Amino acid sequence: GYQPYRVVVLSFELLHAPATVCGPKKSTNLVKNKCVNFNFNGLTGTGVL
Amino acid sequence: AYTNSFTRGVYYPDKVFRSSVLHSTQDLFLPFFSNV
Ligand SMILES: *[C@@H]1O[C@H](CO)[C@@H](O)[C@H](O)[C@H]1NC(C)=O
Repeated sequence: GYQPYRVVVLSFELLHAPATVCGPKKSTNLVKNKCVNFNFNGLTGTGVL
Repeated sequence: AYTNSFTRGVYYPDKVFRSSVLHSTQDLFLPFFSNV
């Protein structure tokens, strides 16, 4: 009951700082001035730009 | 040769930016009118 794994950990932070880290997908180009939803850098919302 | 504080140790609490926000906080901060 002590077979080997070398423990591994999560990393995670709650908005308290600059945004820098996520695995890039298509990474679209932005529009403006038309109430459209955004998943902006992971932080999401709808409204205008 | 101690020396009293008037107004020191005032720092925006985190990288976040509030804007015209009469806000409040609490963490390890500077006691006021204390003597350094
Ligand atoms: C600050 O506090 C110390 C400790 O009681 C006191 O001796 C001093 O007179 C006070 N005022 C100063 C340093 O201006």
